[PDB]
Amino acid sequence: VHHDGFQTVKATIDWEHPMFKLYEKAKRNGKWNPADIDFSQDQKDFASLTSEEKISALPLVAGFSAGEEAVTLDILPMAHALARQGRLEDVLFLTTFMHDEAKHVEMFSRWQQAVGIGQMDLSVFHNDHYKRIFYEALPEAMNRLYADDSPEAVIRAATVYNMIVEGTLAESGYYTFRQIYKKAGLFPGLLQGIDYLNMDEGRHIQFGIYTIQRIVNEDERYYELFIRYMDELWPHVIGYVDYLTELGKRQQQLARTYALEIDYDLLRHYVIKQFNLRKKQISRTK
Amino acid sequence: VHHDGFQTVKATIDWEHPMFKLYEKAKRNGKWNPADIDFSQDQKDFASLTSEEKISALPLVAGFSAGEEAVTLDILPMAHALARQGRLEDVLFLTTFMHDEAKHVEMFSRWQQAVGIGQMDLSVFHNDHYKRIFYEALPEAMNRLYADDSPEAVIRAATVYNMIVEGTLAESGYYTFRQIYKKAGLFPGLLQGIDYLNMDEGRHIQFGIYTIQRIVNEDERYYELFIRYMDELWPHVIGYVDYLTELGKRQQQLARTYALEIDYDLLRHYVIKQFNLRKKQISRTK
Ligand SMILES: CCCCCCCCCCCCCCCC(=O)O
Ligand SMILES: CCCCCCCCCCCCCCCC(=O)O
Ligand SMILES: [Fe+2]
Ligand SMILES: [Fe+2]
Ligand SMILES: [Fe+2]
Ligand SMILES: [Fe+2]
Ligand SMILES: [Mn+2]
Ligand SMILES: [Mn+2]
Repeated sequence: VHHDGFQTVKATIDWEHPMFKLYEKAKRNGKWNPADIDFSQDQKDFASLTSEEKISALPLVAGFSAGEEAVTLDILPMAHALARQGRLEDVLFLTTFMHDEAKHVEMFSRWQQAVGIGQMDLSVFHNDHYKRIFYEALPEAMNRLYADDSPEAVIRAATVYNMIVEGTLAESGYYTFRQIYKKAGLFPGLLQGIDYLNMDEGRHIQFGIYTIQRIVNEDERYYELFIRYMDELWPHVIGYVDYLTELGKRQQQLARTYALEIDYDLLRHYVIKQFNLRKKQISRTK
Repeated sequence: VHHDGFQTVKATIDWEHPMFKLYEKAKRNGKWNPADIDFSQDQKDFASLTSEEKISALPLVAGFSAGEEAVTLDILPMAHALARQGRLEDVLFLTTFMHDEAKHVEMFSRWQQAVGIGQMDLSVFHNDHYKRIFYEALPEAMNRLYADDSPEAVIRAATVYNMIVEGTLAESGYYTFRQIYKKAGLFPGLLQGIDYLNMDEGRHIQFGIYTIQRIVNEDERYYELFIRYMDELWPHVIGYVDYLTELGKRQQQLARTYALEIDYDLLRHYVIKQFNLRKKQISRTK
């Protein structure tokens, strides 16, 4: 359908819009390029691991590559919905969001190639709960926006994408990886990538908070919706966590070799903390 | 609809894909930030112009702000269509495309704000032909992709967007602006912006060429389609050119003051040359 007119012809960008400001910060702080990361030491590290230590790392990496690829593809309907509502500043920022995700996908894929597992099919580490979230719920919620951009639909999309996938699962995956491998002294290129990634993701979650809050500000009923959509996904969030946790207990060789007490009962609780923390960033009234 | 699996979990990015290579070049060469451009001299220049010299500049600027805003919004359906076909490398590159366009919109809008015409509604310089292209044909062709991603639909979208709007009209607008104001010594910030813009747009047109050619390579019948879609839009392309040309002849004050022989009959022919040149970049057989 036709453009009615154009905001930067009738007027200008809203320079004070929070999403314009977030866009400006993204440009400033979004310069990293995964093509510059030196993965040579990661190649050596991975090779020096035993076969059993080798796999220990793979489930988490499987979750991340899939996850970044899904969020790269699945933001597109949000950008469309907000474009069609005339939210130009949101769209500008979302170009940075989408390009960040592209770099995230690229980074993990480069790591896989470099350490020599690119030819391996890591889908084997996606259990039913992981699939429910990333192969199904996430694309369903986002694609819905093409035909239904109601407040309810937009809140649900931001909840699944920004608050659960990014704000709970991803945030926890950064923590877990850092905790295990930073302590080991392993995979410096990957950790550098994860650090840059974590910085970008700070902006993404702010967009999700802005989007959910601005809808909740129209009508408190929508607060209940937000809490409910969070709770509906929890079982799959924890059901994936348990499955990982449990894999990692069956191959604790990397833990004993590099002698780090991997407290799964501490990661499990970080995931719980993340989830509750995301709830608190939305208020019934603000 | 569900993700079947993920390319960077089953395998890796296709590092040799032409669009992956274009993506890598975009990251390297796409660092500029319109927020860094110094527009202070442009403010002085514009103020020092007479009222009649002032407007001389505005039609072209009106066409560009509208144009950048439209292409920012209207690439989204192409990214969707190619995502859904599993063309991950194209999608990665398209994140750079979309973010470039965001910077383009931002740049013109910053210039308008800086010289003090942000409050002016420049829609008055969009005639019927301009509207036919930018308010109508462009969004129609792109939005079609949501429900019809046939080769015919994808060729038509790339033709209107990449070959006509970018490759013919925009390319000619860069040339025209440089020709007039570079010679005058005016609007250095805007010209710097236009130079950065022109560099980005080199990549955009390569994507359009890749996309049209790869479809034409499946079936030569599609070459005829491409030439025909080009010709269908020409009347609106030249009909906008005439309207500009004609405005610029009625207010030739800026020409006489800054004493530059604005050869409209040379710009008109550049637009003709651009158009024919774009045709030549697609071969019936390649
Ligand atoms: C054993 C502790 C469990 C830790 C949880 C691990 C979660 C794996 C993370 C995969 C999600 C990646 C999604 C990307 C989101 C984004 O890029 O915006
Ligand atoms: C008098 C000579 C006529 C010159 C033609 C002027 C054309 C104005 C250009 C407006 C189009 C801008 C579209 C942006 C395309 C893109 O950013 O990829
Ligand atoms: Fe993200
Ligand atoms: Fe289960
Ligand atoms: Fe472009
Ligand atoms: Fe006409
Ligand atoms: Mn990410
Ligand atoms: Mn542009």
